[PDB]
Amino acid sequence: PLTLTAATTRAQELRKQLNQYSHEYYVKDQPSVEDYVYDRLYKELVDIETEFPDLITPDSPTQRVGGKVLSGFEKAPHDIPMYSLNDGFSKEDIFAFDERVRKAIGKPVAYCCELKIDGLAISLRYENGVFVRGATRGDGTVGENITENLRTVRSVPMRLTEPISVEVRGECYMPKQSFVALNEEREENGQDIFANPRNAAAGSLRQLDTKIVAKRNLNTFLYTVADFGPMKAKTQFEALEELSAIGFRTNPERQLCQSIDEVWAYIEEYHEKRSTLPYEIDGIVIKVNEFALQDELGFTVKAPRWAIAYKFP
Ligand SMILES: NC(=O)c1ccc[n+]([C@@H]2O[C@H](COP(=O)(O)O)[C@@H](O)[C@H]2O)c1
Repeated sequence: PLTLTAATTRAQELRKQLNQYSHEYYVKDQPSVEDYVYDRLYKELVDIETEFPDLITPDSPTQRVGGKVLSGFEKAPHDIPMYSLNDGFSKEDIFAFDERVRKAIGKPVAYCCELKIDGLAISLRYENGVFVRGATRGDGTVGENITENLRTVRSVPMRLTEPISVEVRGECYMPKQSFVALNEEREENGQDIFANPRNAAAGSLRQLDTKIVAKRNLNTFLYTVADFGPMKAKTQFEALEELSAIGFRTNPERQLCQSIDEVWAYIEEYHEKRSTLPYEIDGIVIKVNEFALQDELGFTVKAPRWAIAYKFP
């Protein structure tokens, strides 16, 4: 029979192979192998872990189903604050924002444009490549420690390929179809439906039973880090590419605009494409691309002066 010695080694092989397939399937939204290939290897791993429960590790794909049930969430401080964003609602506000930026910097500036995802803001801390803390934004300086729930979100890596220590921030949301499916299930069980995917994601992440959260099919998009110390990026667009390179799911609709006019074109392009996406967006976020310039602009008490969120009506 398969010995513990042989299983210990085989278990790691399976975790690596299965995690790579999951990265392709959930993070790149582009699987390489047919589902049956993954399922077969997954079953082999489950059999090994069942025979030797000591070989179960936090980065094993079998742990995505959750199991822990908490009494409540511990406070999760953000020593590096999670700021909000100033809002814009008209072409005027956007060009005015550009005027203020040029006034302060003294030259034209490039802008990294991204879609504003309507979900729950999250901060993911990794130490030596290992996922150690998942937290909600809360009030900006203190959120809720929802690490166990986030372990079930399939697109969240449990172990990065490189043992880097960083804290990434983004949005955890519920895709349109998943939101539709969930409300139908609630109607079937006589429960109150969620008013929108935003509330569905928030309500899901507030669940104390991780097994329930694991079935809610939440997804993620990461767009920044709390401390750029371990990162090599010097611009926001570079940061998005680097986040992708280290293993996080990033939104593919971002664009680097060299002028405010290009920025407005972007806003118009995605405004008309708004309902064609598998997820809901409440606008567009415009950020001064160069970190050196973001630094020069600084932050107000509530948000950075180097970014503005154009909110859809
Ligand atoms: N083809 C692939 O690489 C791949 C990777 C992860 C999950 N899946 C599929 O996703 C579904 C859920 O599986 P997991 O809950 O283990 O993520 C299954 O139907 C599975 O086959 C496919």
